[PDB]
Amino acid sequence: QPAHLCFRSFVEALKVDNDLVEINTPIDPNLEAAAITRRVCETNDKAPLFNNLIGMKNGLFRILGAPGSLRKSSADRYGRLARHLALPPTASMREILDKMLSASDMPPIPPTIVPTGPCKENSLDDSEFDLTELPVPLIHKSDGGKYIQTYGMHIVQSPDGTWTNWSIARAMVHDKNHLTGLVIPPQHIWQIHQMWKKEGRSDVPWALAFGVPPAAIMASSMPIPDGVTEAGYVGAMTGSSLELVKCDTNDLYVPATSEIVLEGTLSISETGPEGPFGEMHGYIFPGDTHLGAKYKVNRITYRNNAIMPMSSCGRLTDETHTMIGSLAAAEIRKLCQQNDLPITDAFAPFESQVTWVALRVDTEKLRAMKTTSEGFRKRVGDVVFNHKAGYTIHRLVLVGDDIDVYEGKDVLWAFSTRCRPGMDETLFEDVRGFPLIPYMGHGNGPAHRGGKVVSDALMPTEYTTGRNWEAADFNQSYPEDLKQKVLDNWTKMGFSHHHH
Amino acid sequence: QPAHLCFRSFVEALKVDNDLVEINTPIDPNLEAAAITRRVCETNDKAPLFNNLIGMKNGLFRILGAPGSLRKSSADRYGRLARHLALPPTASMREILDKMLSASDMPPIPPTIVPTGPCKENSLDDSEFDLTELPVPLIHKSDGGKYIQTYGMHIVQSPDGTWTNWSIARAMVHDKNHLTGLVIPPQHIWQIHQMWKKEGRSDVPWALAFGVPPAAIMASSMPIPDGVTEAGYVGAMTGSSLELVKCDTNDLYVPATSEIVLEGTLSISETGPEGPFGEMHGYIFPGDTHLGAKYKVNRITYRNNAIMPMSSCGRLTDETHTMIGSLAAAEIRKLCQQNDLPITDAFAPFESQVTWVALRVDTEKLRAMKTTSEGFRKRVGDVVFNHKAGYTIHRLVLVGDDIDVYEGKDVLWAFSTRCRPGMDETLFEDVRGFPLIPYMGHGNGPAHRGGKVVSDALMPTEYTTGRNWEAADFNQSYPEDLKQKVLDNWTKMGFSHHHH
Ligand SMILES: Cc1cc2c3c(c1C)C(C)(C)C[C@H]1C(C(=O)O)=C(c4ccccc4)[C@]4(C(=O)NC(=O)N=C4N2C[C@H](O)[C@H](O)[C@H](O)COP(=O)(O)O)N31
Ligand SMILES: Cc1cc2c3c(c1C)C(C)(C)C[C@H]1C(C(=O)O)=C(c4ccccc4)[C@]4(C(=O)NC(=O)N=C4N2C[C@H](O)[C@H](O)[C@H](O)COP(=O)(O)O)N31
Ligand SMILES: [K+]
Ligand SMILES: [K+]
Ligand SMILES: [K+]
Ligand SMILES: [K+]
Ligand SMILES: [Mn+2]
Ligand SMILES: [Mn+2]
Repeated sequence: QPAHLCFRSFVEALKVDNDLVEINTPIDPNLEAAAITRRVCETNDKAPLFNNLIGMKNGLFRILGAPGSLRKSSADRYGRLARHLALPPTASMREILDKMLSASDMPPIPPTIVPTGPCKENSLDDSEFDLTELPVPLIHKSDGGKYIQTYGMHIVQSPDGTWTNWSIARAMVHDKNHLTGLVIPPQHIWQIHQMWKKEGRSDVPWALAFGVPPAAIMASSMPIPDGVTEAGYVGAMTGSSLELVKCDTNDLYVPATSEIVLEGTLSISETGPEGPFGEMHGYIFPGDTHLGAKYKVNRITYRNNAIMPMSSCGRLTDETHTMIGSLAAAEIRKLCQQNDLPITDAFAPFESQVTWVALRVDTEKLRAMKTTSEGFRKRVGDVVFNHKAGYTIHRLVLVGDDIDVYEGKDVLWAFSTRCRPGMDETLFEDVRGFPLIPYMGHGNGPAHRGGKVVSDALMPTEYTTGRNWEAADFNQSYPEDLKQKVLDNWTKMGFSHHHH
Repeated sequence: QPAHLCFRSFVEALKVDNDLVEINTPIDPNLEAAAITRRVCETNDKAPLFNNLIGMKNGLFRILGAPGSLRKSSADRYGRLARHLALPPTASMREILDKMLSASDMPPIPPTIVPTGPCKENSLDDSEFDLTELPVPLIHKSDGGKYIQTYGMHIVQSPDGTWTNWSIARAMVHDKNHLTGLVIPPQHIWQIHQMWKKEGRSDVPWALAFGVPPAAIMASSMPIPDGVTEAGYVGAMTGSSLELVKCDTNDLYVPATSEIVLEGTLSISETGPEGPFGEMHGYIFPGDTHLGAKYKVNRITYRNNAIMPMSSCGRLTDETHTMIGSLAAAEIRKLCQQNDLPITDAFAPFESQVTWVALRVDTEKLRAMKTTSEGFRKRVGDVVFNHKAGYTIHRLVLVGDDIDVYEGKDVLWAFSTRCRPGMDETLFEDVRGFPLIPYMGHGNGPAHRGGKVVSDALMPTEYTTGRNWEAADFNQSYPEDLKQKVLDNWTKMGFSHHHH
């Protein structure tokens, strides 16, 4: 089965790419697995596969860390993400995001139901498993639980059956047969939960599938629109209908090749302690436990020699940066274009801890609008900050066509030199805020509201007559023939490979 | 003569350090020299010495580019600056800035007058030189003149004789015997010029010395206090009285080993076209000529085989970042401490195009102050933004003791995650602004006023009870014994030198 359609095949792909380290000696899921994975993420090393995990019993489970993190080389930096999508390993960020957006004006390709698959190779009923007896990792030393769920996909369906959502949201073990997790507005798992709560009749039928098709976990991490079933979006993107099998104990459908499947319910009434957790912005606040959603597990099914993917998240660079930031930026780019705003590209700079998005403006089109900074900032921020795609993003930086938004150094340069603090910015206090950012939920103001800004790093003449500067750099401040002579004589003179 | 006390010896030091490329084939001062130097600066290569400069006649002149720019290796990144100061080449930024501040509570060591020196080996009177006939560089293709002066020191004295200032300010050739240059408030060359203008009797006696003692060019680039003669500050810092010789045509005194000396006057009445220039923030605005100060040259003296230092400034990283930013930050650190503010360290991040300064706070001392963010932001910004040391800096970022301000990645992390836009910031519109930043002089508001901000990236409990988080990083989210085990087994498991 293709790497993008089967997690087991994805793992082989990373091996083939010389992008895997298999660790066959015993590794402790109590911090050691996640510490190794953390180090990998902070140094862009090869992904670790822990084949001998202390506590693994009857096939549950191995761990793969850092599934969507960065490679060291510039040429295949985003190769792990490309392997989620059938793209060449040298694919650019632009090409990855364009692939993730491609299904947005295609007909869905609904999934195909098949009678069985590898995820049914083993099963444990409610008398045979105990989640406290599995080798669930402690990922950070101050975490408030063992986070089984950092890279699986929650599956919930609207009461009326018309929308089945796939998404990543964290969850930790509560007891032998329950998890607790984050279920917060405006996320789709929350939106659907609300529907069931209003109906008031039953808990939400639920499944959590780990080690799903890589193209599916990518969509699970992207804010595609309300009401859109991720399975059909992934089908359209990949050009193939995804093969799903029915759960044993409910009527939801899971990828046939899922490594591990939990079946059960998400309560409409119960809560339990959740967190704290070492989160995407690089912090944990020890002891900050709050009540979270409570999930009951009724059944586990799993592949022979099951592998659990794990994100050891926190400071740069991991899945919470490469996927959350980048996929939100992609959706924001489309959202802006659909609102008739002249945006060509968007990216969440890693330097900003993916709290900013830089928006590249087609300034020819801007000039024809005959507008001003105040007006344009206001229009852009209203579109983005009033939409779910803008939830995680607290600063938008508008830049002209000379800036490559996928290059943080160039975004930082433009922001620092072209946006006058205060005057060239518009603050938004009456929009939903992202509480996980420390300055929100642990800050001086309302955890859930405001703290957003549009920072205009377009220069004045970009709105009127055109760019009126040249950079003081090698590229722009010397003629072509001179630059080429310098390059051609560089090593000859005594000064100092793409792939590496 | 020691490298820090003699430019010629500094050049030998760079050779010895394997940090020089000598180019003995003909190089054009029309863009080629500066393009090579630009490339060096953008790639942290070895400094170029152009020994065969097309147009050099009767000893005037060779060029050294990139004298204060960065080396490629992390271990001796700031080695060129260390060589300005007699420090080991592995000196940290903290050690360099501490050396530059050390003279601030020492008695000056006045200079020693000597009867002659290498700068008197050759001379040209007013009938023998023509500045348009020297190999003065065109540094950027759209510059409004040939910038002879990018790394020499202007020497002017107060009318009453009590203060002799040494500083770097750009100047370009106007005609056979004049320069034009930037002389702007609140700079000391401007302050002294004003004194002479008010007196109204004569033009300002002036000298411009190129290839001065490296310790002297460092102080020339630092905003040491009003009224303080740089020569005596450098004397105290180095522990040695600088040897100076009298000019031939005026009573000013120049370093004995100066490579090239211009003697003449800075007019109190005349101006001429100056600029545009490819400036520190990385831009040129072609055609933006304005009137600048006008200097008359009466005499040139110079060393045999004179070397002119040159800064090919613009985008990262050159002298305008490593020296302007860092030395301003040093002075701001002291200024804050002298105003009883609990600041331990300051640096201007290169990522900010040296328009920000990050201020590391001793949060134990902050807590004892029993204050709040609003109040503290206001106090810090009033101290810094009302002082000349804060002129070039438009954003101050307050960070707690866990942040290494000399590490831009960590400053960016703290700023992005700990400072809520708007609420955690105070804007300053009634302070002097830095017009060279594009968003000031080519922006939407007053070129000379406002556009400054204090951004508080201290978390709330840093003011009260103490830091209440741990980072989600390898360092902080795993116990010591586990971290060391991971490190010790890293290569054994299959994962991947200080000097490199
Ligand atoms: C990749 C990823 C992702 C994620 C995550 C992760 C990962 C790895 C972890 C590791 C697990 C971490 C965690 C966190 C932390 O950091 O902790 C987080 C946060 C983040 C943001 C926000 C809020 C939260 C999560 C949770 O928990 N919750 C939620 O909610 N979400 C989320 N995410 C996101 C998501 O996925 C999107 O958003 C879509 O989009 C969904 O879908 P829809 O359908 O709804 O649209 N998570
Ligand atoms: C290192 C260096 C330095 C500098 C410079 C340079 C260099 C290399 C060049 C290349 C030549 C460039 C240029 C510019 C541009 O960018 O163009 C500039 C600007 C900058 C800022 C500001 C304003 C301007 C200069 C001019 O021009 N002017 C002035 O004014 N200044 C200046 N600087 C600074 C200085 O030096 C300080 O500030 C002290 O401090 C002084 O002293 P006192 O005594 O007064 O204190 N410059
Ligand atoms: K999703
Ligand atoms: K602007
Ligand atoms: K100075
Ligand atoms: K703050
Ligand atoms: Mn969804
Ligand atoms: Mn001075």
